[PDB]
Amino acid sequence: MIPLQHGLILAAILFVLGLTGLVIRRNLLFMLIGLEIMINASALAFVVAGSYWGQTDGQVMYILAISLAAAEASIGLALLLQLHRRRQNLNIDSVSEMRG
Amino acid sequence: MEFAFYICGLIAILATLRVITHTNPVHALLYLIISLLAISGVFFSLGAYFAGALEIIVYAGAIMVLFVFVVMMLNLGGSEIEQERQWLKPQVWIGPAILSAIMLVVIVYAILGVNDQGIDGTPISAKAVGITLFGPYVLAVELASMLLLAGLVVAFHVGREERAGEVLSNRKDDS
Amino acid sequence: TEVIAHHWAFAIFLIVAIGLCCLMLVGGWFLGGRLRLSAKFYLVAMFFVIFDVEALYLFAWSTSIRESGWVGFVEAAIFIFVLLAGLVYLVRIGALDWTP
Amino acid sequence: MTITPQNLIALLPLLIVGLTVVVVMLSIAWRRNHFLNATLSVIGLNAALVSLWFVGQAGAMDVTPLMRVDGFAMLYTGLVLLASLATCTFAYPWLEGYNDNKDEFYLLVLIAALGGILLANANHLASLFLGIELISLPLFGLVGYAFRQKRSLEASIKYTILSAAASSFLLFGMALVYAQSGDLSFVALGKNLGDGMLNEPLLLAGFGLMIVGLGFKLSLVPFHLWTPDVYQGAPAPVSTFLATASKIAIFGVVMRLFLYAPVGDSEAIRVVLAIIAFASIIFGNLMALSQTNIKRLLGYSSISHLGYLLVALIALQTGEMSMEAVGVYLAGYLFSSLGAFGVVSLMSSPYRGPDADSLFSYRGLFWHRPILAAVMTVMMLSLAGIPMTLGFIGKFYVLAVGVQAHLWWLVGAVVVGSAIGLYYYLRVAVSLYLHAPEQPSNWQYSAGGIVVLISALLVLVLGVWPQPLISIVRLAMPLM
Amino acid sequence: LLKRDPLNSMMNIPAVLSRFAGKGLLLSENGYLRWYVASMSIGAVVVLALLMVL
Repeated sequence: MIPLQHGLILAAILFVLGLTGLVIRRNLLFMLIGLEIMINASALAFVVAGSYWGQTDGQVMYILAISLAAAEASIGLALLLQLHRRRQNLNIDSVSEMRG
Repeated sequence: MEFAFYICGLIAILATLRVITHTNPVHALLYLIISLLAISGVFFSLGAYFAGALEIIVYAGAIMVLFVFVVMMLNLGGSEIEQERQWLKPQVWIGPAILSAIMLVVIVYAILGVNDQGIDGTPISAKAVGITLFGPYVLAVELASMLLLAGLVVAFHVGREERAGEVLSNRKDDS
Repeated sequence: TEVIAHHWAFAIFLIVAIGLCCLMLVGGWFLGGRLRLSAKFYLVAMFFVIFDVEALYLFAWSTSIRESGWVGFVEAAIFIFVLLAGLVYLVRIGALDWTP
Repeated sequence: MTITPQNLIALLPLLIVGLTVVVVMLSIAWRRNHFLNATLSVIGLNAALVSLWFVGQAGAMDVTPLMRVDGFAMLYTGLVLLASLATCTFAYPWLEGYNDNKDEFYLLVLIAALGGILLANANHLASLFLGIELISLPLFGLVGYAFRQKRSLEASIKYTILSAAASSFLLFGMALVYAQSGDLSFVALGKNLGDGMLNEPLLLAGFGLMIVGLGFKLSLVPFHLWTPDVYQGAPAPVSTFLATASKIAIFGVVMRLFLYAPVGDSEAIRVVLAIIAFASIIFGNLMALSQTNIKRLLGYSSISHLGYLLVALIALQTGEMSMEAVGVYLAGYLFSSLGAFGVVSLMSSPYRGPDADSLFSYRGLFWHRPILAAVMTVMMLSLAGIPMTLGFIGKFYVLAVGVQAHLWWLVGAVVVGSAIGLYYYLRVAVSLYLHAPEQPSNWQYSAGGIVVLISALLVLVLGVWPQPLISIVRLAMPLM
Repeated sequence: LLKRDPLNSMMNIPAVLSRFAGKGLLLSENGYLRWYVASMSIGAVVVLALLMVL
């Protein structure tokens, strides 16, 4: 009923929007939000790929994707808390002391 | 279950579009919550009941919980960044958007050219995920437990308080 | 010819529940005339997230408990042993007590 | 498929590393001791090496659909295990002058060693993804272990964000190649295609996104911009680990993916990796020219060395000796980077607080510690493709592989990049012997010293006599 | 006319070109994380375009 092209296009559009929100925004919290958007988009693409072939490997890859999303969200939020407690600002362009 | 899939995808795209170009972050997190709900509805519409139930259980019931917990914890409203309004300036807005849109058009050109057998029925329940989760994919969940343990250790070691107090005003470099 | 009726019942249940809440709210409306909280709250939220994602593997184990033999029981037992080792590490370090 | 009792023998290094992970964690919970936990981690890694010998006594078989254990997996498991041992031995003197807890470092090093072993054994797409994530995520707290310091926190931020982005890229590409080919195994990524249909759009784009993620993880161009900041900000044992073991395991799973899958015959992925290797070698040797800090220079050197690995990888389907060349060059690069970063770790030990800036100042190193200067200049000779060192043997193998399959552009790129590289390599080698303008008795500092001098003797012996290394690399042959 | 070595000059303009290219390429290592993600996206676009062209 549903073609694979529409679901993969939806997942691709979500990945594009997450990457755009990751690039264009200076806030680290919004950058982590965009990162979780791309993770959810890749997980959605895996779910559509698994549901097309009828195999259960897509849902297992979705489980691995959300486990990675959980642990990476925890790590990024701990780093965000440390950056707020030390620098007292969340501008990702402010912490750029490493020049070439 | 096809029109439900299409409308859930459309409101998911709309919700994440309001996520990307928002100003205060708690409304953006709410829009991401309803976006995750819509992607869960997409998962339900494709026979992946476990995936959508997982998205609201884990991705919308724990991860957005962590995001709003941090936001509601350290009291950002986006202060000193809303008044700047850098993202609603065009000389920064054209560049990455048209670059990642070129990525969009090339990846959806790569999407086409594949044979269309359609999304079938036969919804894969949690029983099949269980029998293929502890059969061929045992080391996946064992080392995923190890990976989650590592992530817990990393984030606990990085982000603990080191100071006493359930109410703390912000000192530079932690006193 | 029964699951379609069940899905319709689910749909009208959800729609009329949100509609009842909306009409209830608007009938109530119509008539009448720099600080920081802590870091242990984030830590306990992260404990909840990580143990919920490990509980996800237990969730998926619970449905296929009989179709997987004693080898699956052994694998889930060492999974739960790793989980309880992490929990008892958290207990013994002192990061789990509150002491307000 | 189920796991038989005899299949537990090939699983043994991974089980031993997991058992020493939980044993170390229980020892942290019970006592919170530093020396005991470091000794437990070292004992666990050594027992994993003896378990690898026991695996070599046993057969080479497919344990699960996730993992296949063979000589390639044994070699990369051994390299990752000894790199983790070196990381622990370099990290104990650095953690001796640390104010906060100093055992979660060993826990994360052990878990990342487990991830490297999984990547060495990875015969699956899920196994590849889980292995690179099990490498990436302990390294977040490894890099940001000295999160009191500004630069380590910044490096942890950059590494975490860029690795999350590249993991999303890899996951989307893996989803695309799963949508194209209905099997997640390595060997069945193009089996449903044939007669010149192999250059299909979805599979090629998914492999391109996977190439993007793995080029982040191998510091390729133009995904190499994370390398110098992460090398500089992270502690020196962390730089040692994420230079040697992480990159060794990721390139090993990349080589296994490009060997077992039938997309190695595609003449588009090969051209893309040819361009990437050319640009990686040329660009990395170019930005390593005007560098005064040693960690950024070693990061750009790593970029060039994964470029040399990539050109060694291009001729995999034709040269017939590319796996052997990659193994020999990885042994040489592992020992050379191990020695260089060991000198960096020993001279920057202990931590000495987060307030003091941790600059290296390698000038005048010979006049107060001559042995460290000797091993550092031996590794600087080794990284340049200069003879009487193992790095020359690896460079010779890489050039032979490149010229066997007529990769003239890539061979010229290797020659130009090496000629550019030896400039700053010998500049550092001379500068560590010049006069210093301005200006150790423990057992474990001596242990790091014998580790780095053993690495120096190893590269010297295998530069003047590489035949045992060739014999032990050719003995470890994957099942075709 | 030859006392300022012309052939040595024409043989060490590769060194001048290498130094100029290194100084030009070091501008990319500005230390901004947003530019790092932008360069990752640019490289992904380049890789995908090169794969679709071939």
